[PDB]
Amino acid sequence: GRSLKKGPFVDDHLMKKVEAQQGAEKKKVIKTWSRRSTIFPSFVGFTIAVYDGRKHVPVYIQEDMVGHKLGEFAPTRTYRGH
Amino acid sequence: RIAGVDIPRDKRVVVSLTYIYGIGNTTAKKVLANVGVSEDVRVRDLTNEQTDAIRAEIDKLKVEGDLRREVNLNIKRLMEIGSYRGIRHRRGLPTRGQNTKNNARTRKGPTKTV
Amino acid sequence: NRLKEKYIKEVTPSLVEKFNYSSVMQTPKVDKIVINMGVGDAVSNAKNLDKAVEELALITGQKPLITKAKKSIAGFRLREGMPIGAKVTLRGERMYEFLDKLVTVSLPRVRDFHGVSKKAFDGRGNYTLGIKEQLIFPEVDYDLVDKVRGMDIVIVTTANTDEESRELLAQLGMPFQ
Amino acid sequence: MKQDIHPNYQPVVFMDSTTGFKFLSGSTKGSSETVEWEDGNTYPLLRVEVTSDSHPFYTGRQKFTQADGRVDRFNKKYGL
RNA sequence: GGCGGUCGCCUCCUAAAAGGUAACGGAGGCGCCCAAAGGUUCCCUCAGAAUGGUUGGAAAUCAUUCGAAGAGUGUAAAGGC
RNA sequence: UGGGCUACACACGUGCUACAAUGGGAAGUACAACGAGUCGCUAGACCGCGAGGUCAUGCAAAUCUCUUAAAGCUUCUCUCAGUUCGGAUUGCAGGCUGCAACUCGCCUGCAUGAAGCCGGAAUCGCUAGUAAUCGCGGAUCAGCACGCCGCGGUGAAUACGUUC
Ligand SMILES: [K+]
Ligand SMILES: [K+]
Ligand SMILES: [K+]
Ligand SMILES: [K+]
Ligand SMILES: [K+]
Ligand SMILES: [K+]
Ligand SMILES: [K+]
Ligand SMILES: [K+]
Ligand SMILES: [Mg+2]
Ligand SMILES: [Mg+2]
Ligand SMILES: [Mg+2]
Ligand SMILES: [Mg+2]
Ligand SMILES: [Mg+2]
Ligand SMILES: [Mg+2]
Ligand SMILES: [Mg+2]
Ligand SMILES: [Mg+2]
Ligand SMILES: [Mg+2]
Repeated sequence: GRSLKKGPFVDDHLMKKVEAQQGAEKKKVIKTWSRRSTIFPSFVGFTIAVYDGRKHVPVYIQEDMVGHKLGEFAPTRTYRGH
Repeated sequence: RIAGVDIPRDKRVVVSLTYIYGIGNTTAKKVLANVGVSEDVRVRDLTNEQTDAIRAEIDKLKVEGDLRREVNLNIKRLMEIGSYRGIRHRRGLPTRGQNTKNNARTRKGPTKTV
Repeated sequence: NRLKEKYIKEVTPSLVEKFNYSSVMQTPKVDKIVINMGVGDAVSNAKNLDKAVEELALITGQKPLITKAKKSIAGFRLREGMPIGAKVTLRGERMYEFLDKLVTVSLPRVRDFHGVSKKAFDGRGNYTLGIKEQLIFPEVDYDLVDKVRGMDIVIVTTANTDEESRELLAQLGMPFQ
Repeated sequence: MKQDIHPNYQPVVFMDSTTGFKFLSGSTKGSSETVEWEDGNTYPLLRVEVTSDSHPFYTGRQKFTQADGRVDRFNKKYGL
């Protein structure tokens, strides 16, 4: 995976939006197109609406999701069976 | 016998240990080198001192039921958080990016020509 | 006799104090233990029951009584009088010896053992324990077994209520959840 | 107790091989090892890997790390 | 009259609280079975339900409690146990 | 900008790897050719189980490097077993390239260890340095092929004949 030296990756525009809200009694949804961004522990408690190609899917970030990309929780293809 | 598994008595120790879930070829060599048991002796020839040394060595590692619960918990987590991988696990499809238009028979099971 | 020794010396004085028993005869005691193996597979092959009975004897040390179907059922392919099921009744010393091994030897060998149920009381102070698989008992030899089978262990006590039976069983040794 | 219908059953001593704990009981099992017991008697000796005095549930003392929280796993891998 | 049905035996209702009592009145059985499903001696008590319990499911075996008969009595019904 | 072209109850084409002992594993030892290279090919040393990393060296090159080729040969081992065969799948941990590898990358370690016991009707290639088998280089290319193009190593069987 991504080299340990490089550290974990998150887009600064997304990281800024979460940082602006950390000290918030009531959080609000963060609309993002950054599927590539890693879920940091600071994301826990937020709902990040992730673009899946056509819409923003609201994903609630539980502490069990840390380390996974935001895109892992916004499937791009719809398949209900043949 | 060693970790609750009757390892093959006729085989050499390096291989007999591999019949333990969580011990592969490389791990078997490591535990024998630590205990000091020659790799070529059939386990039928292992003395109680050698067997107990192996059991002591193996007890350090995570094997058998302990390993199986550990891995199943990992998959359980992927499903619970609703990740893409978890859905792949739950729907019986390849989880590591493999194409499914063809092949994927290991995950899917036998062909349903219908 | 170790568990019986524990019961008469340690358990009895404590239970009298906890429940304020005016006379010692009120103290609940284990009346009997009945191990039952419901073997419906005897229909498909009679020897599965035969091998089941052999293992049941080694676990308890008593030749089991082969129970028979009292009623015919077509769904189970069962005919009245067919020998399906075996049970053993342990009383006195043989009961205490078995209960000791169950508490101290058998239960720890249960795969991923997190204790025995705590709601498994009939409401009258009798506890029944469902053993999922054999090979927890040291007598089974782990290789003779062809089909892994379990058993219903019914501990019958003279306690009038679940609470007293729960306490009695706990102090006698019981890994309740 | 009827004669010649029951399996052979004798007093025996189980040993916890993880700690050497032993107690007196009866069993139908046999072994090639015997030990002396207090009160001046000898009984066959049966080897048990785990007993109630060495099982994690009964003792309560575990031997693993109880897994690693993913938030803790994340912070450890990167020192945050 | 024909067609169909019936033809001997057992149980019930009809049958009017003794018995008997008819109709091409209303319902069912029989032409056996059992070597114990007979005799006797000794012993035993059911069906279901609730609750708990590995495989095990509405329901197969196990335990307790409740349960006067709601079972069973080879074979119809009545009477009986 | 993100997604898709990589979606998967299924059917077919072309491949790759196998189903083992004419083999698998370990150790030791030998022999090519075509090619490519400047911010590229990288010696040597050191660190790491490894993928690789680090300092650093030569070479715009029949001078230096990629590049000590693999089959092979010689010993040891395994002993017919769904196995010490097979390496799919999955868990975990890493390495690289890249602004980024969740959808969609390649590689590494540990663990896991699927089908497969030589394949129905049918069908394909090949007449010798050929088939078979073994590696090696290159184009595209940050990274990424079991494909394609080329290269050498080892190296057979058979053709009576022209009815179909
Ligand atoms: K895919
Ligand atoms: K295909
Ligand atoms: K291919
Ligand atoms: K093919
Ligand atoms: K060899
Ligand atoms: K990718
Ligand atoms: K083939
Ligand atoms: K390339
Ligand atoms: Mg193994
Ligand atoms: Mg792919
Ligand atoms: Mg009258
Ligand atoms: Mg009358
Ligand atoms: Mg009678
Ligand atoms: Mg395409
Ligand atoms: Mg074979
Ligand atoms: Mg030609
Ligand atoms: Mg060639």
